[PDB]
Amino acid sequence: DVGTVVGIDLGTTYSCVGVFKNGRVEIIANDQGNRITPSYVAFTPEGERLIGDAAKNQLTSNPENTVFDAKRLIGRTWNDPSVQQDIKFLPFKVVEKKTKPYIQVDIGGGQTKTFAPEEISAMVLTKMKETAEAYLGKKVTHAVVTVPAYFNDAQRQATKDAGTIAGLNVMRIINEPTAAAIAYGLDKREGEKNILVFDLGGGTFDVSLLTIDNGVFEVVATNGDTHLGGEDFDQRVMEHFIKLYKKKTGKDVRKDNRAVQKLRREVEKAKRALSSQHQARIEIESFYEGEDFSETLTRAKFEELNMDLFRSTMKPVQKVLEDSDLKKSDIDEIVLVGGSTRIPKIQQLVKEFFNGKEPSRGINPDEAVAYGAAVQAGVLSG
Ligand SMILES: Nc1ncnc2c1ccn2[C@@H]1O[C@H](COP(=O)(O)OP(=O)(O)O)[C@@H](O)[C@H]1O
Ligand SMILES: [Mg+2]
Repeated sequence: DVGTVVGIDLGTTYSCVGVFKNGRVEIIANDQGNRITPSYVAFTPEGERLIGDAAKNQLTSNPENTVFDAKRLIGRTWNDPSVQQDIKFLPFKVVEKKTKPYIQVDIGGGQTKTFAPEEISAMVLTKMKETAEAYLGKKVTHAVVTVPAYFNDAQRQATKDAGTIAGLNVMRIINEPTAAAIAYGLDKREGEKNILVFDLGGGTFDVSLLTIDNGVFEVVATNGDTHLGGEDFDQRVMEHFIKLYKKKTGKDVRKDNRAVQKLRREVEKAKRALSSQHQARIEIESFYEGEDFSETLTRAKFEELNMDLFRSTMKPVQKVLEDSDLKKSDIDEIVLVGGSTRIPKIQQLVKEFFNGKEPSRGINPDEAVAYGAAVQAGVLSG
């Protein structure tokens, strides 16, 4: 008895969970009221493990004892060149254990813990499970979980293993861009179609060319950038305010990690607000040296600060087209996935790339992966 099967987007930076209930997909909000959850772990001084928003939001002078971006390590060996490059940018200790890159952190009271990447991902899955369980008012045992299309055998297996640690039977692993297409019902169409999935998220950018024929998807080609996303757009805005504050006050605020953390949280909030309004205020009491911070950001200025990075997203799209032996006019469907596709300028540049073709619309782009997983989970629940 598989009970109510859940659909989980286990994301690099943000995860999402949904279920099929009363004839439709329901995307479930977590205990902080958010329909997405950061793939983030941290610890209190008392040694309590925090997961999700609470972990990401905890102010700290010790980023080395937070864990995030475990998806960059999952299913890879310690000596994988990708791992050896990624660890340069991660503030937490990564150590070789049993051929793998385990994560070593201090959790409180001088206690040290070492975790496999799948154990970290299992923590996030546990949080997504608890989210679903609170919504349904009962336990969940089975899930459909998504992975990037480029995930290999070990990465898929390690994701299943993370499920298992979390007490979830991962019944099916499905590809992210495929799940997005399913969310839009592109699998329920007749004939042979080419689908371009443009997935611009928090830390990663993935472009996928799918073909759909007779209900079966084929991933023809993939491309993107493993270190481009909304975090990068945030940092351009951070740089801008950090420089302006120095120019006003003579002080550089990077000396204080808590100040940088506060500013990053408000900047990300303003960025989001600027996808639906033209100006946002950034305010922080006791920002730095007991002085308050109060500045505004316009949509135009946000765009100007990131325009080169926005425009860089088209190059991977042109590459997947060349690799698929396709031209722009061969694309029958454009699917926008990922939170950063809420940015009006991104929408605009994708549409202009495709000479005025409108993309699929109606599902929140940061939810579309979980949505698709949930559609399949509905069928499996019966
Ligand atoms: N309304 C908005 N306007 C602009 N960007 C938005 C939003 C809402 C979320 N975001 C940005 O989306 C990024 C996370 O994307 P995601 O697909 O949820 O995460 P992931 O699957 O980990 O790449 C994050 O960088 C998050 O800040
Ligand atoms: Mg994603």
